Amino acid sequence: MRPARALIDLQALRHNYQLAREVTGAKALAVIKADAYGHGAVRCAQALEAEADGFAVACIEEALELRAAGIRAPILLLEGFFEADELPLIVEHDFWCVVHSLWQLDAIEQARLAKPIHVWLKLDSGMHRVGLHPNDYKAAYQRLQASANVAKIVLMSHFARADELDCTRSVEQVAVFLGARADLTAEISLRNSPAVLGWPRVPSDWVRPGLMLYGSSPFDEPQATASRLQPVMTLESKVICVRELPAGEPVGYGARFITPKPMRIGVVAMGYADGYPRQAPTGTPVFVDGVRSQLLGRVSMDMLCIDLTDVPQAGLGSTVELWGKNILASEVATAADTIPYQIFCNLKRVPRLYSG
Amino acid sequence: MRPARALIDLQALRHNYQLAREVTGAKALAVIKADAYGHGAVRCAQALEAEADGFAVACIEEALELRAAGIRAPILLLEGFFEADELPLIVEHDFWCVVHSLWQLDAIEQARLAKPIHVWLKLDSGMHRVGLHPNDYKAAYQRLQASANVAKIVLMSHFARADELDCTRSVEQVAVFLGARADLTAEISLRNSPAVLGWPRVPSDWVRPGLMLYGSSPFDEPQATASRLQPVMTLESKVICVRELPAGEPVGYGARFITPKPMRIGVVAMGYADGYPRQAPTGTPVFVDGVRSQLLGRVSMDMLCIDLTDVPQAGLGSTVELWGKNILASEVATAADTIPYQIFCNLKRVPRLYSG
Repeated sequence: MRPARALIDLQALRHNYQLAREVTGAKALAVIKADAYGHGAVRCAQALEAEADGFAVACIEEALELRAAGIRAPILLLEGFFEADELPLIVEHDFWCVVHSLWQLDAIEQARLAKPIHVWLKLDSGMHRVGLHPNDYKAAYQRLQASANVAKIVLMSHFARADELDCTRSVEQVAVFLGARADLTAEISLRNSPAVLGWPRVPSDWVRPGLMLYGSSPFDEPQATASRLQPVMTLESKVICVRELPAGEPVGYGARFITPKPMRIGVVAMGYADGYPRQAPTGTPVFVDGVRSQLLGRVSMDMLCIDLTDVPQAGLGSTVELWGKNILASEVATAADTIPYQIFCNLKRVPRLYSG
Repeated sequence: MRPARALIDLQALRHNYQLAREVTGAKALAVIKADAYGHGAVRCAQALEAEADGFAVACIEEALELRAAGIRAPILLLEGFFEADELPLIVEHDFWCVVHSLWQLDAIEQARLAKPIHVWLKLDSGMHRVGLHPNDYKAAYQRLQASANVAKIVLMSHFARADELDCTRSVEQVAVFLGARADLTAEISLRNSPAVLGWPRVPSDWVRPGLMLYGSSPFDEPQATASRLQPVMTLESKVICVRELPAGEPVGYGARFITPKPMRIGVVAMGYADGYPRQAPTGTPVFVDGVRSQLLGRVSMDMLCIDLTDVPQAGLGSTVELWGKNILASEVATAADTIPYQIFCNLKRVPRLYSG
């Protein structure tokens, strides 16, 4: 079979979740939207359910997938319902719902539900993605409170620049949130991965760590707390072809890499269709047989090319790590001029193996 | 439900494949590796099988998927077998197998097969990915010919820079291939999408179109033959949130976009996890309600942001095309500094609706 495989360390996943609770002292919703950032929502949720406060996903179809797999922990719909006739399913399956716009408020206020539902009322505090205007926040709360279709209200917002520790925008957003909510008595939720790890003074009854759980740091700089994270995914494959080339030879599509010296070349069973970034330039690090090497030339759809010149006893059948505990995903992401979030989600075709 | 959907035009797929034969006058293997470039390997193959010469995939598992669905047209394993014990499966399901290295030749020569198999002997003619050295080509052919495990031999190779019409590398590769094969009597295969559309005097008994079938052009420049292509995939969603903002307001993560004037902002249910490139900068075109607009700020995992300032009667529930017949995938790919190949493959989560 194709040697390409993604290894998922579930024990590390459990360790990173506990870290979020330990450092913050609050309840934590494990954010597992987009198939748990390509790690597998179903298997990840089963691993955490026994000791987790709940989960958070992007849409109802992701949440339904968890119920069908026997997950009965609380699940939050981070974007809420997209269509009004999703509500009966929300009640049936007891999903926690986010309200980020006044039109969503109108739909709940007008419909007649069999049982009351939890509403996580989202404020736009400076990011300008989804969320209400501060001026409407109090009025929207009082409408939900006097609805009889809502059982509990949680106040939430999201940070635009929490990964930038020098930036004071996070403090500005907190001031906006506190000012907009002050007077109202309810639980609050503000913190994501960066805010959990590096913003200890930010209040949160509920924290929402995503990237954290998967063992990747959201900062450009080193962070004491983020250094304790354990990488979950190990993407690996094997060398299927070895070639010796003289100096001045073009390698791959577009001839974007020409051999500057006589080199030994290896072809790996891994491509951009599997989730490995095509944006990764020549020099991007592997990792083959316990030695750090480099990527060479264009990444093809199913194949990529690495250097084997300085690694004498590596060849056919040698294991190559694309990212994991040895090559951090953040290194590959930063080289391809992107964030680890994306390259995790891009994971495809390869079988996920679970252990720990 | 989440309004995000990918529409697959199977009629256009049939049209694009017929175009490959029509322009080339030869048999065409429909390259449907990577789940048919994200379009769906099974559904595409079914729609083509009746009138297609054969199919090509990256690995045995992609081929086994087709046999399980009932596709019994010829299937070529473009990279051949990765492990020696894949051979009994190859014989059982009658897969055509590529031999790109001598270790694969040793594996077939030593094994005892129930029935003889077709070998597509691949030459490295200058790309330096996978393939034999020109010196070993004639020798490897004779070992396959006198094996009794081999029924038919096709000689193949692949172009590195065929998308560059000004470049003469394709002519050099044909000269190397012809020189290494001359004397030997067998069917040949060389041409991919760019070579089919823009390299008329290149020989091929079998052509291998990939990107072509999905309605996207492999060229930067406009090409007469490539203009006849019909886009297959339409990726679309709806506006879920509408916001009015004054000048000097940051939008999205990292504040990578600040409002230069008072604007009207729209949030679309589509993110980088779905397959949309995060590399797409501010200015990247939609397409909302028949009018061309632009992407604003960073793309989130599940959400992206568009401009609604100049589009007066667009708002909540407005259909947004990310790419398709109105916005070519090449326009988005060239803006995100990549090729249409990658963004097609990145397609995830969204349901694919098959019509035409």
